[PDB]
Parts: sequence; C-alpha cells; structure tokens
Amino acid sequence: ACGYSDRVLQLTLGNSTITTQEAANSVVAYGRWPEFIRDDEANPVDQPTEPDVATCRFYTLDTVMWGKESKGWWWKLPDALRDMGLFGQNMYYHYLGRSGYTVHVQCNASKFHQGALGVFAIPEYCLAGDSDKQRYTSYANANPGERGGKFYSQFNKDNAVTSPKREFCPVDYLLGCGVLLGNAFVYPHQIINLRTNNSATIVLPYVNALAIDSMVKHNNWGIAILPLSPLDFAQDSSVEIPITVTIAPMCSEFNGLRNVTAPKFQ
Amino acid sequence: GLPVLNTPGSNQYLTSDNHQSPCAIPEFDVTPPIDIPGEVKNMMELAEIDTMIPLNLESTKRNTMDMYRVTLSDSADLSQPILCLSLSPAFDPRLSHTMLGEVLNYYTHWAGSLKFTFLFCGSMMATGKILVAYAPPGAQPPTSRKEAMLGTHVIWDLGLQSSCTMVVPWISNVTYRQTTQDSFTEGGYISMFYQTRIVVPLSTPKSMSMLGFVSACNDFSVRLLRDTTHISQSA
Amino acid sequence: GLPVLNTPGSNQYLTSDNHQSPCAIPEFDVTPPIDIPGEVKNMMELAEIDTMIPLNLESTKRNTMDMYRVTLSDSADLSQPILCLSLSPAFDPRLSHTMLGEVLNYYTHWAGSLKFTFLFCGSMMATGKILVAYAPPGAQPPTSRKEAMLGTHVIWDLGLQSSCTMVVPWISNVTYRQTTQDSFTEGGYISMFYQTRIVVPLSTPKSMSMLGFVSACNDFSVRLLRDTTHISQSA
Amino acid sequence: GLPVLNTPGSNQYLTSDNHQSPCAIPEFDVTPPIDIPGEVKNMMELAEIDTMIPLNLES
Amino acid sequence: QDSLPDTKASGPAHSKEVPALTAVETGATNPLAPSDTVQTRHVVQRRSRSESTIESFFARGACVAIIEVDNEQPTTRAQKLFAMWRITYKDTVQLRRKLEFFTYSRFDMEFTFVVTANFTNANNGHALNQVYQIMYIPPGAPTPKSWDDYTWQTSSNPSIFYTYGAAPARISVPYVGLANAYSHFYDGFAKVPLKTDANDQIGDSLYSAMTVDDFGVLAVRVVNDHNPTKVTSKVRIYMKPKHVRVWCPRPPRAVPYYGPGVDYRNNLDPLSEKGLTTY
Amino acid sequence: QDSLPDTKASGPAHSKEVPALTAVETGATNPLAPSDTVQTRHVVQRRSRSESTIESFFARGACVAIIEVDNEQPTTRAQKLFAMWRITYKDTVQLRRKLEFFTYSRFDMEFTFVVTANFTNANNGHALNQVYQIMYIPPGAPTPKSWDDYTWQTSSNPSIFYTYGAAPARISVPYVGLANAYSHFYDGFAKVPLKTDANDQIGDSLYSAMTVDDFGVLAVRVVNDHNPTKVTSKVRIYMKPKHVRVWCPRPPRAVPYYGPGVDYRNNLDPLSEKGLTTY
Amino acid sequence: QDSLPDTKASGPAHSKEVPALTAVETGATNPLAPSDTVQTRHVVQRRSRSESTI
Amino acid sequence: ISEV
Amino acid sequence: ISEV
Amino acid sequence: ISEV
Amino acid sequence: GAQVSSQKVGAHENSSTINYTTINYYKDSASNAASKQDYSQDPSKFTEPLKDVLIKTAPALN
Amino acid sequence: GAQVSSQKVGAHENSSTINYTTINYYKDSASNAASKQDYSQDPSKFTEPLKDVLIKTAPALN
Amino acid sequence: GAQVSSQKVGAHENSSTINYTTINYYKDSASNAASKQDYSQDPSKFTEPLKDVLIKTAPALN
Ligand SMILES: CCOC(=O)c1ccc(OCCCC2CCN(c3ccc(C)nn3)CC2)cc1
Ligand SMILES: CCOC(=O)c1ccc(OCCCC2CCN(c3ccc(C)nn3)CC2)cc1
Ligand SMILES: *C(=O)CCCCCCCCCCCCC
Ligand SMILES: *C(=O)CCCCCCCCCCCCC
Ligand SMILES: *C(=O)CCCCCCCCCCCCC
Repeated sequence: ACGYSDRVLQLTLGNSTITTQEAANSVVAYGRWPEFIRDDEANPVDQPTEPDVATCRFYTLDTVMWGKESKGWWWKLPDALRDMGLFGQNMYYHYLGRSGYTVHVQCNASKFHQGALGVFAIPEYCLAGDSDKQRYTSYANANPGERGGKFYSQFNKDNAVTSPKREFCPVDYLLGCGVLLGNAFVYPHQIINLRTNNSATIVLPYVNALAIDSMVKHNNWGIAILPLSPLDFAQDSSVEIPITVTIAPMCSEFNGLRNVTAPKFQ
Repeated sequence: GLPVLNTPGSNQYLTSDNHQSPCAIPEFDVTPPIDIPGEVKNMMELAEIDTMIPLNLESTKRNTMDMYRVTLSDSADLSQPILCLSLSPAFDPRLSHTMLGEVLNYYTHWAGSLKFTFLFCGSMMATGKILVAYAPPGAQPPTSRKEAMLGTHVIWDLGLQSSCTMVVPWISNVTYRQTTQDSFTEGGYISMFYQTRIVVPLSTPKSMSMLGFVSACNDFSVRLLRDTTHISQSA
Repeated sequence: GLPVLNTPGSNQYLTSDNHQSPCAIPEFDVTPPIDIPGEVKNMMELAEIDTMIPLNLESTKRNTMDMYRVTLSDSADLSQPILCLSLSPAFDPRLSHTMLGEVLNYYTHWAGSLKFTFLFCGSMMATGKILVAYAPPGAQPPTSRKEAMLGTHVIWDLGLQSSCTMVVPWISNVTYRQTTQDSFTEGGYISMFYQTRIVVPLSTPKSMSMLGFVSACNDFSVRLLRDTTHISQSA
Repeated sequence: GLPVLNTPGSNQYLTSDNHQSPCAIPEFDVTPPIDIPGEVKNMMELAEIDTMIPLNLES
Repeated sequence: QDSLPDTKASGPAHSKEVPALTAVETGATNPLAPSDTVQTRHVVQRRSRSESTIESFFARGACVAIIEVDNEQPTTRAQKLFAMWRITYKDTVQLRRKLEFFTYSRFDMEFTFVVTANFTNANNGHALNQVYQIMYIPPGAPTPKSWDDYTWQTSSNPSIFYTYGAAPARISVPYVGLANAYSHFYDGFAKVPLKTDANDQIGDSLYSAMTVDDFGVLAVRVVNDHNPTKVTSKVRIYMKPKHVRVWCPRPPRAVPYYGPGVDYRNNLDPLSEKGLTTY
Repeated sequence: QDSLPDTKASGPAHSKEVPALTAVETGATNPLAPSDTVQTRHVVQRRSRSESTIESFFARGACVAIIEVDNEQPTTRAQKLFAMWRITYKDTVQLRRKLEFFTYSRFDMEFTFVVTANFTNANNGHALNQVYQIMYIPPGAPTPKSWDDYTWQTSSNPSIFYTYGAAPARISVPYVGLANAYSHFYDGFAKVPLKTDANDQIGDSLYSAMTVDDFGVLAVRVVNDHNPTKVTSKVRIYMKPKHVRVWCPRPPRAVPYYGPGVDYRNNLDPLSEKGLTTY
Repeated sequence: QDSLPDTKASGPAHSKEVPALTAVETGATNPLAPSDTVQTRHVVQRRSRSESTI
Repeated sequence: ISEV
Repeated sequence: ISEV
Repeated sequence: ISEV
Repeated sequence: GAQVSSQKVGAHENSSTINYTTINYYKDSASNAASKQDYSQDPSKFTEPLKDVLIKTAPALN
Repeated sequence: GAQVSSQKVGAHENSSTINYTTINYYKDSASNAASKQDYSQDPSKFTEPLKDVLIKTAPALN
Repeated sequence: GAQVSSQKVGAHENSSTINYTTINYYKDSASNAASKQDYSQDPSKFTEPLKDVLIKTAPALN
C-alpha cells in the first residue's frame, strides 16, 4: 500500500546509503542471503575477527566509460576491493577471510538513448589466456584490482615466446572461458536495459568448496559486464556514458592473524 | 559349497550397470558436506532457465556477439518476416547450443512445452506491435503474416514491460519427439512479423536490437541418455 | 566369501530359458500403454476365427482366386464326391495355410474338435440338399455317399440361412495328434455328396460357387513350440 | 543349482580388501591372552606422546 | 486352474433349434461344439492352452543378426576393424514372421550375444585372448569413423565389454518406442509433398517408413591391438521379446519377404497342387 | 510418484492479468505454461524426469585413460616394463564436459579396469597367462624406479592383482577431497608472489591449479617375468561417479579443450551459418 | 559415534592458572589444547580417528 | 516374502 | 529386513 | 539374526 | 522380497503341491524374467463382433 | 538387512506391484550401488532468484 | 546367524541410516573377516604415567 515500488530502492550498509529510482527488482544469488560460519561448519579453531560496519559498507570503484566500441569489463572478488579501506587491511593481515557482497551497478542515460548491459555474477570465474602455454597467466596479471580487465572480440595469441606477457585474452562471445556467452544467464544476473532501468543490484553469498579460504590466493566471485546490445544515441556515432560499480562486503569474518601480506604487483 | 549355476551375462561388463564392489581405501575419514549455495537435483532444472538464443547466424554475424542481436527498424519491409526458425530444440543451429539445446543433445528423446521470450532493447521513446507465431507441422511454413496469423500466436505490444513471452504448447502425434532432425517427429515452425511497425520520434535511433530467449515449461522431459556431438577429441 | 560349487549347465546358453539380466538403459521414462482395440491373449484365439479354405488346388485353379471356389451345378454327376479331404489340419495342402493351419505349423502336437462351415453362393432361386461327412480313421476312405452316410455327418438343406456347420468331434486314440503327416496319429476323412441335387428354375444360372471355412471348437489346444516350414531365407 | 551371474571385480585380488577364507589349521588350541602392560588401540596415541625434536640440522 | 471346458453329455434331438445352420455373411464364426450336432459323452477335460499364450509363443531367443569384425594390422584400405548394425528384427525371417501375426506390439527386449572367432591364415604366430566392445549408439550420437577414435570412450552411451570364452553376454532393454506401441506395419509416410514445394524431392519419403534411424545402431570392435596374425570374429545376436502384449491380428506372410516393407517379388505361388476329390 | 504436472483445462480470457508480458531485466525467467496464453484441454500427465536426475546423468562408466605397459626382457634403455598415470578425468573429453556443467561436486568413484594384450612380433615361441599389478601411490609415497623394485611390495598402498582373461577388475573409492566438495574450477593460485621475495620465481604458480599431485598416481606393471617373446598390454580405465551431488551450474564447453585449464586455442567458431529468415 | 572432541569457545585470561608452563622432567606430556593459550571459537568437530586404529 |  |  |  | 508360487506339476515322482521361489535382483522391471502365469480371454471380439449378438440355436438371419 | 522396494513397472506382462531386493555386502558406503530413487527440487533458486518474488499475472515492473 | 550393522555413510546420494549384512561361513574365528568397529582408548598410560597425576593449570612442580 501507500505508494511503494519494485523500481525504487534504498540500500543502507554501515555509514553508506544508495538510492535508485529506476531499478528492476533485485537478485539474491541462488536464493541465499550472506551469512556467518556456523559452529558445525567451522574449521579454523581461533576466534574470528568480525570488523562489521568498518568493512561492510559500500566502496565505489573507479568509473569506466561505455562507448560504441566497448567490448566488456570484468572484475574479481575479493580482488577489486584489496585496497579498499579497512576491508583491504583485514584481508591482508589474516591468512583466512570470508565475505558475501552486495554488488550495485550504475548506468543512467536518457529516454532517447539505447543499449543493454548484461551484468553477471560468476562463482569461480576462471578466465583464458595469451598463449600456447597452458595455465600460464601470471598472478599480477590475473588480479587487476579495482581497475578490472576487459573483453576482446577475438583471440589474439601473444606471440612473443621469448618475453611472454602472461596475460588473459578473454574473448566476448566465449565469456572469456571457452563456453558460449548466451548461456551465461544460468549464472546469477541482471540486465541494465536503458529504456527500463538505471541499475542492477545483485546480493552475493560466499560460494566456495570450503567454509573459509585465503582471499589473497583465491577469488570467489567474478563480475562480468558485457554489452548485449550496443550503446546508441540520436545519430551521434561517438556517444559515451559512464558505468559505475559500487560494491559492499557483507558478513565478513577473518581468521589466522599475523604480520601483513604485501603481494608483488609489478 | 552352495550348488550354483552360472547364467548368460556372467563375467561381462556393462557400462550402464549398477553393482557393489570392494572399497580400496577402507575406513577412510570422509570430509563432511557443508551447505554450499546453488545445488542442482535434475538436469531439467537447467533447461528451465532462460538463456539467450543465437538468432542471427548469417555469414558475418555468426560466432560473433551480433549473432545474439536481431535488428528491428522503423523503415523495415513490413511484408517480410523479421525471423523464421524451426522447432527442433536440439538440432536447429539457432537452438542446439542454448542451455536447453545442450542438455537435449545428451538425450535421444524430448517431450513437453517450450517458451520463447523476446526483449526489446530499443530506446524508451520507441513503440511498436509485433506478431510472434507457432505453426504445428504438416503445411507450408509461413511466409506471410496472413499465413502465420492462423496458427498459435501472440501480439506483443512494446511498452514499460520490456519483454514478451510466447509459449509453444506441446502439440505432437508421438508421445516423445526425437532430438535429431527427422520429418516423422518434426515440431513445426516459428515466425515473427510486424503487426503495425516500429515508430520513433525525431532525435531518436530508427534502428535497434531485439534479444531472444528460450526455456522449457514445467511439463518438459527427456529420455535415453546418449553421447553428444557437441564435443570431441583428436588422436 | 560364500562357499559355492558350480554345477553342470553352468555358463551355457539355452534359447528356451527364463532369467533376469542387467538393464542397459537404467531409469528410462517408459511411454505408458493406451487402450488399443483388438488385443490378443493366446494364439489359439486366432485358430478359433473362421478363415476361408483353399478347397480347389487343381492345376489351373491353385494360387489363384478360384482355389477358394468349389463349383456346384444342377447337372453334376450325383454319384461322385463334390470334394474329398484328409483331416490333417497343419499338413493337408488345403488346410495347412488357413489361419488354423498356420498357427498349428508353429507347434508339434494338436488336440481338439474342429468345425467346417460351408457357404452357398448361388442365386436365391436355387435349392438343394447336400450331405457333408467325417469318417474317423481305420477303414477305406469313402468313395460313395452310401459309405460316407455311415460316419459322422450333417445333411445341409439350402435356404435363407446361407451356411451350414459340420463339427468334426475329437475322436482319437492318442491324447495329442501330430501336426505332420503320420499314419499312427491320423485324423480320418472328410467328404461331401449331393443328397438330392441343385435345382434351379429357368432364367437362372445352373452353376455356382460354394465357399468353405474352418475353425477350432473351444476344446482345441496345441503344444511343443517349433519352427515352421512355411517361411525361409536364402544365403 | 542357484542361478548366479558373475559381476566385474570377480576373481580379482585387492590388497585393501576384507574377506573370509578357509582356516589351514582347523581346531587349533590357541594360547589365551594375558594382561600385558602398555597396550595401544590407535596410532594417534603415539603421536600424542612428546618426543624430542632434531632442531639443529647444521652440517 | 487353466484347463479347457469339459465336454457335456448330449443326447438325441428333434427340435426347432438348429445350431447347425447359420449365416457367415454376418461377419461371425459359428460358436459350435461337438454336442450341438452329434451325441456326446461327458469328458472331464484336462488339456490346457498354457504354451500358446503370447508370452510362451515368443519366449525363445531368435538369431536376428550376424556381425563380422576383424582384428588385424591397420592398413590404409577399407577393412573391418569395426562394424555397425542398425537394430532391427528384419534382416532375418523367422522372428519377423512370428511378430507379424500382429499389427501393434509392446514389450521389453532381451539381447544375448554369442561371440566366435578363428584364425584366418595358415600361420604367423598366435593371439592372446580378445576383449570385444559392443557400443550402442542411439540416433544423434557421434558414430565412429575409426576402430579406436574418441566415440569409443562411451561416456554416456551404453557399452558391453565382452571377454572371449566367457558365457554369452546378456542385457535387457525397456519398451523404448516413441508411440504407445511398436508398429509392425505403418500405412503412411514421414513427409507429405506440398503444392508449394520447390523441387518435388523435398516432400518425398519411403512408403511404410517412419523415422530414418528407427532405434540406432550397435557398433562392434575388438579392443585388443592387433596381433602379427589375423583373427576374424563373428558376433551373433539373439533377440527375445519379454513381458509382451500384442494387438490387431494379421494373416501370416505367405510369400518370401522382399525387403523391410510388405513388398513381394517372386515365388508368389505358395500352394501345392492337389485334386478336388483326392484325400 | 514422480510424474510431471498435469495440463489444466483453460478457456478464453479478456482481463487485466497479462502473464504474456514481462521484464527479463529482473534476472528472472517467466514461469509460463501453455494455459497462460492459449486455450488448453485437461491432460493427465504421466511422463517423468527419472532419467535426467544427477545420478542418472552420470550413471555410466566412461573411458578416462589408456595405460600401455610391456612385458619383455629388461634391456638397458628406456622401456615400458611399468607405467604411471596421474589420476584425473581430464585426459579425455566426454566425462570432463559432463562433470563441468557444474562448479562443485561431491561423490564416491567407481573404477573398472579393462585389460587387453597382444603379441608384438611375428614369432619367438609364446606366453603363459599374465598377472598385472595396479598399485595406487597416494602423494608422498615412494614411486617405483624399476618394474620389480621394493615399492611394489605395497604394504600400505592399495594394489589390485588382475589375472588376464578374468572379468574386468573393479574397485570403489570414497569421497577423498581436502575440501567439502571437489572444485571443477578454481579461480586462483597455490602461491602468492610477495614484495620481499628473493627471485620472482619463488612465488610463481600455475593459474587454476591447486596441489601439485592432486590425488596421486596409478602404477601399472606385469608381475610375470619376461617370456622369450614380447607381449604388449593396454589397461583401459573406466570411471563412474556414484552417490553424486553437484553445485552451481555452468555453461557447457563450446570450443575444444586446450589442456587442464579453461584455455582455448583454436576452432573458436562453434556455430553454423544459417539465414535469419530461413527455417 | 567416533568423532574427536569439540573446540570450546574460550576468551581472555588474567590469572594464577598457568597451563602454558610445565616441567617435562616428570616424564609427562603437557595435556594442552588451543583454548589454553589462545582465544578460541566453538567448533563442532566431525573428524575421526577411524583409519588410524591398529 | 509374498506367497501368491 | 527393511521394506520401504 | 543379530542386529547391533 | 521372495515371491513363492506353485508349479503345475506334470510327471509326478513316487513320493501334493510343489513350489518355486523368485527374487528380483534389479531395480528396472525390464531386467526381470517372464512370470508365465498368463490370463486368457474371450475370442468374441474377433469371432463375434456383432452389434446384435445372437444365440447359436436361433436363426442367424431373421 | 534385506531392503525391499518397488519397481516402477513400464511394459507389463499379461499376468499389480512388483518388487526388488537389495542387500549391502560391504562395510564402506562407497562400495554401495546407486539407489536411484532420487528427490527432485524447485528451479526457483536459478529461475527466480528475486528478492521480491512476483506472481506471473501482475506487472514484472511496477 | 546374519549380523546387521550400520554404515558410517560419508558421501550421500540424493535419495537416513544405511546397513550392511554379515554372515560367518566358517567354524574357526581365524577364518573371519575384520569387523573394523574398533574401540579407542586414553593416551594416559603413555602421556601421563605419573604416580601423582596433576591438573594442567597448576604447577607441574610444587
Ligand atoms: C522394425 C524394426 O525392428 C523393431 O521395431 C524393433 C526391434 C528391436 C527393438 O528393440 C529395441 C531396439 C533398441 C535397443 C537395442 C539394443 N540396445 C542396447 C543398448 C546397449 C547395449 C550394450 N546393447 N544394446 C538398446 C536399444 C524394438 C523394436
Ligand atoms: C581435476 C582432476 O580430476 C578430479 O578432480 C577427480 C578425479 C578422480 C577422483 O577420484 C578419486 C581419485 C583418487 C582415487 C583414485 C583411485 N584409487 C585407487 C586406489 C587403489 C586402487 C588399486 N586403484 N585406485 C584411490 C584414489 C576425484 C577427483
Ligand atoms: C525379500 O527378498 C526379503 C528376503 C531376502 C532373502 C535373501 C535374498 C538373497 C539374495 C540377495 C539378493 C540381492 C539382490 C541385489
Ligand atoms: C539382513 O540382511 C538379514 C537377512 C540376511 C538374509 C541372507 C543374506 C544372504 C547374503 C549374505 C550376505 C553376506 C554379505 C557379506
Ligand atoms: C543365520 O545366519 C540364520 C539365517 C541364514 C540365512 C541364509 C544364509 C545363506 C548363506 C548360507 C551360509 C552357509 C555357510 C557355510
């Protein structure tokens, strides 16, 4: 009653609040809300750290621009948040950490623009690489942080054998991993179709073959945003609109405290 | 010594069988399960999920992102079909590689109702009415809206609800159809036409994409497990 | 390990056996039955259906439609037999290929009562009386009505009821006769004679056909399943 | 003769298996146990005993 | 109890009831018994129709196919290192004729495999025991191009691995038809020619045929690598219908079969010559 | 009972309820049935999804490895008197593709061993029946350097002794994973490179790989001493997952596998050409 | 049932009880558990010593 | 058991 | 025994 | 029988 | 699950009702043997498919 | 320890509920055959993972 | 003489307590298989063979 709607939402976590007046409901991956490790599913015996509001708030990543040649963007979690305030600090001070996430993707335009973004949350998003060499993508390259990576329209094999790039070569219609993109819809997702909605909101549970794991060694979720239908406006052949990704860690807990992990990203 | 008599079948090995056998690592302490999210109980659950159709397999469009995109425009030839496709969910090149098509290529026989959902990806200022149809087998595959009108159909009106769903009802002579191509167990024809036309105002794109989706209605089932042609390996 | 001892017969294969074996397509979803009209529970049901006898296997008549036609006429030689046949239901060339004869050629032994029915296919203005007979084995096969009269017989009077039935009662020494020819298990003789004669008026055909039929009475049974000589194939 | 069908695995020998077999010295009069001190029920009992570490493996 | 009806004692008659006369034009067979036309004694009948029941009539394993497969050194010309058979009861005549007394049937099928082998040539040393793989390829599945290519991996197809000298292999198959019954006869086509068709080949079909592959194939091979000397083997396939039901009886085949349809060609003269008045 | 829902009789509509329209942007699939958009009759449904259950889909033994081992006179150069295989479902493509419709799995595993042999050379006398030893070496255990060295004593490792010609050997293995489920996909590394590392080789790892030896190896040998003539044998390994559970579905592999990871190399063009308005 | 003992939740300490110190000269092994020297959470243990039985 |  |  |  | 039925005993030894035992080993009914205890039916649907069925001692045509 | 269950009988002989018997011979459950009596579930967690699940006849967007 | 016991079921099928049956065929116990249901004991006789056993939070020496 009163005047409420599927399209209008407020998300509040910690000292952060998001409003949206043009949503398309919201997704909870596999019907499961984030939760803490139960005593009967626990494995590390040391008392956990639960930083709560200090880490379970919305961190906004650097904005990316969507233009007519944009092939697609990808992120990995927890990697995109490694440098985000006290969350990143907790991640690097402990051997173990689990966390769920609320992902909120933002992209508005006008009643006259056109285009549709496919936003997909993928458990264990193993991407493909550069080379003749199998499973050779270097740690530093596999992990772009906040920056994320991109998709390509075709497979360019990094030829230079002698001094290898050890990079991914994610081809768009193959979801960067040897399968057809049209089937990516079996994964938890939403579509930002500019005539319908400004944004997508997906709530991710912790998914893993384990109750808790090493966040520095392993990404649990991959976020893939691909243009299912290209951006278009009026007759202007060089339109560009911003895509902004805001993410919040949820029910975060950490085990195995010691000196801080300082990975080498060069 | 219990007197026994060995029957035929003795000492054979059937790949398809179900028997007990000795455990090679006795008394092993098994890691318990934890409640992982996303559990699947039946391959038909996957076929019920909407996945995007490669509707556009023309020379330069196929094996590209444009294979997923059907172009609608305000200046299209209204007498012509927007798209034409056969109801062969595991065999037709547009359907065979969808999640539904892929599960069906591991089985020999399919039965049940299917549903196609179409998404308008044009601007909000764009309008239009589209007729989408299904012709059960036995006659000339529809070439005009006049002909298509006469079979099972839906008239989709574009508006705030972005998408439309046409259910293809299970209408068959046989109780189970085949997953391969075969005139005897054929499914019929799907076609789309403009009912009125795409209309836009000025300062608006005159052309836009339509994305298509397919999934199984809850009466759908499959049988006779078999190997797929969708994968292989070299010597 | 249960101590067992393998007996003779072990690892053999008997064509005639009845054993369980692994199912090669486990958990298959079987198409249910529907109530189809015309279900058969026993091959003897077919032998109880009247089928037409090839009574006329003469040189130019056999393997032709005339093999089914016996000519009766008002000018026939009344002392002579209309037809003469042996009671060997699976072996006699006139009986062996009837539906009864055919089911019996898949078995070695037969027992029970048979019945022959004759149909007058002449004009309504035609009349006559016919004696049809059965002689149990052991004596001279009847050559005259005088002789035939003395055995089991029926005097058929032609009229509005077009047909007549003679039952050949089970009269045998053995409990089961053989389906092949054999003097020891022989069935006897069937013969037909004019009792008066065919009489027609003027402007009427003086000649006409009689069709014959055979089927098993409800006491008929068979045993020892075997292969038929009525079919074969080349190298 | 009970109709039987031999399954795969038949006539194999698995080192890891657990089956009955004929006794080669039937009716043997077995020497009874006596209560010997120091009985062990599980190899993990031994791992719970403190033993001295070779902490210094220099040349 | 299953014995046939007893014969009743029946005496003389002088009456208006005439069982002996009838009219076959009606389409009916006259229900007569010996006591309707002759004097009968009372017989307590003990005979029964136990062996002519549908199940009993078919309760026998019949030879429907002989598959030949060789095991020899892979040369570069057409060989038989593997073979394929379309599953049918029609390459043979005996079971086909029995099954065809009926229009429709419904049953489970029992397959028994007899495997025999021999040495082809006078002498090149000998052969260690062979294991044979019999793989079922249902319509749609990749068929083998080679005796040891990837299709023989058989991950989802059912396969039997048979060892030479072991008891004949045996498996069971459910009722697998697309209809509610198997059609022993199909008066129709899989395609209709339409007036609007481009060539008139589009709408052409074989008369009486339903699906192109019916029930798929059995692919047979020797899993052993080749010996220096050649071994030739034959896999004989015995078919037995069990838990059988049949509908709409038909007259038995009277002339030699000429292919899968009802077509006839020659020996159209089944019946012997016999004199009309000759016993 | 397991039959699918019945079709309800459904008649004409003129209403404000519009099942036919929807918004897929939501992330949801529209729950429609034929009766929502067409007039339907009542059908009492009897069909069921019995054969597409997770267990039924995987309930088939698939070929995952072909191990070749020779039995011949021990000469002084590299021979195959024994062989070792790393246990995996990835040297083959068929079962791998089926297992990979899912991210995580949990199951017991059934291993069936088909052993075939032949004579290599035209002639040097013959061979008495061979017994094969298949030993499991879990990570950590001493591996064999020689076909008859001390490791084959197998005091704590499980071994199968198989006799040629006997029924194919079969054993069962429990769920043996270090985690609560087997990961069919692992988006990570076994080592992180740290800023303080000496060489930057220390922290290097294969992408997607977890432990180095995963589940160990199968060591295969002929226990027989060599005949004067040479015998070559192949041990074919069939894998069947049983008592199976699977989590988080994934799109099937659409292009040929290129190694153990998700990497692709060529034949990246899965789809056929077909006209937009062509049936 | 054969599973190993559960880990008890254990919190901070400031006391005269010193489990951490001992004297191995006695011939005895110190019976300590993680909760005696660190803060522990409650873990419901399911692991067992089934395969290391004699 | 089930004795008919 | 245990009859389900 | 003896069910433990 | 042992099913016990009676044999129709033909030749009897010089020694009443004799039985045989059956147990299905497999889950799929197709795997099963043939029971061979089969029910018989009327020939009527083939021997007399008449709309007005008439008694044999009366005129077939009237 | 004999476990008795019912067969889902597809093609029926001309002869009701038919059973099959099972006995586990080994101590380790991994040694056991597959029961194949499996429970099915809702597609919902994949087909409708919405926070506010809506009824099909109402507007998906409102 | 059939002995029925429970399996400690590790990986469970999508279908509770599962059993296995055992029967000794031979008179000599040496012929028998291993039951593998084994009882565990205290490490105390090895880890604490002290005459005066002391509680861990008190001084070992006093
Ligand atoms: C007109 C042709 O013949 C028939 O109509 C007819 C003939 C046979 C028939 O039986 C079923 C045929 C399909 C079966 C054939 C044998 N099958 C298998 C399956 C696995 C293995 C290893 N071996 N055989 C599985 C499917 C059903 C109908
Ligand atoms: C990614 C690679 O493959 C897998 O993840 C995968 C593949 C196989 C698998 O099964 C379990 C593997 C370990 C088993 C392998 C076979 N084992 C044995 C043990 C004894 C004998 C004689 N034979 N085999 C014991 C341990 C478990 C997981
Ligand atoms: C019903 O069958 C309960 C009684 C069982 C008696 C013993 C059965 C002996 C055979 C075991 C059959 C196992 C078949 C898979
Ligand atoms: C429960 O199973 C009690 C009834 C036992 C019936 C006889 C079992 C016959 C098979 C013996 C199995 C021994 C397996 C190690
Ligand atoms: C206790 O065991 C009484 C029940 C017996 C059930 C049938 C046993 C089947 C196996 C016979 C074993 C004979 C061993 C020498």
